Amino acid sequence: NNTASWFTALTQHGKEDLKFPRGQGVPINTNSSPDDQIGYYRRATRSPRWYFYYLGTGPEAGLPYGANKDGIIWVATEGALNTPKDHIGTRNPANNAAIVLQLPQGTTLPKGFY
Amino acid sequence: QVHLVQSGAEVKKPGSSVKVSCKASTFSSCAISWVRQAPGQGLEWMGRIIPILGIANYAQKFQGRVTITADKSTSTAYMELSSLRSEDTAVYYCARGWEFGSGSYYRTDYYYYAMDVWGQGTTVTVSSA
Amino acid sequence: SALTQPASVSGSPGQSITISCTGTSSDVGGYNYVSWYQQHPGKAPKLMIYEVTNRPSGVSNRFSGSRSGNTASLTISGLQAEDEADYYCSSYTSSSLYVFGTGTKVAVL
Repeated sequence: NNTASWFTALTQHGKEDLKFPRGQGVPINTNSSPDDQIGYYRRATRSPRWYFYYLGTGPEAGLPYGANKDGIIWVATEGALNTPKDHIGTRNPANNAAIVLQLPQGTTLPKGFY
Repeated sequence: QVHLVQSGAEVKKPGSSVKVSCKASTFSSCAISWVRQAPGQGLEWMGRIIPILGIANYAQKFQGRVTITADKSTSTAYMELSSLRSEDTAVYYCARGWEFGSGSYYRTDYYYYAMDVWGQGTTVTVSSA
Repeated sequence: SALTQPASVSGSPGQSITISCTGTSSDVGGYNYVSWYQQHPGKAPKLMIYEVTNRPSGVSNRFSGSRSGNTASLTISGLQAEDEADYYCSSYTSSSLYVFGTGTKVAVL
């Protein structure tokens, strides 16, 4: 319970599975440099929920960008360097609080999300 | 648009070698691959090369007699196939691609691990008569 | 590894058909780098699909890609006689290589 996602949950009220066209779907962080803005989404084990983790961190830190696994969908920004994002790591709820999902400006809004 | 030219047709005998070229009309971090196709048969991937790095990966079926090399200064890449035999009669292609691997991203929309441009096609035949 | 493809494919022109491309867990169902190529008889291969679904610019939306399990499927819609050519699938491998399919030749009635 010492490890968590930096971002809030994305509850899925609809029946349609979550999807994102290329580029969109990456929450924005002012602390993050344009190189660091690269990671994945993991479906919450136990409605389904999705958590964003940076590349090389989180429950699937060992997966390289582009792997196929059910529950894992990959997103990345432009100019994002392919490195382990160890300098961001994950979130400790004891020392830091969860950050509201920071969607980019005028992004896609699939069914069920307002 | 970037196109690829190659070395002309060749007619060699078994036991000798062959060195084809593949010139591009970007030779930075480019995955250059050579593919084969026996007449009436399917495609068969052979090798890869990143020129500025020099690391070349080969398919295990061809690992041992094919060799891929790059000339980054001239923007040309060579391929050296030795120990030629009858079953190696096929049409040989070269193609330029891009791979992400451990480099920086570019909204260039590079098509990663897919070869987007192809050469015209070099026909290598080996005979006895 | 090995990539299994249907040898031949055909249908009434103007219609659509799904062409399969099967492999193992570490070449098609492990990575998202499945590709598709067209090769006219006598002409060099040409690209239509680079990522599993992504289509390069200058290619009509009549071509679209998809993947299920370890079996990707190419779906040509509104097939014309101008598409008469070979169709091959390729994908990245955990061995950091490329593997092609056995080949699917086409014919329009």
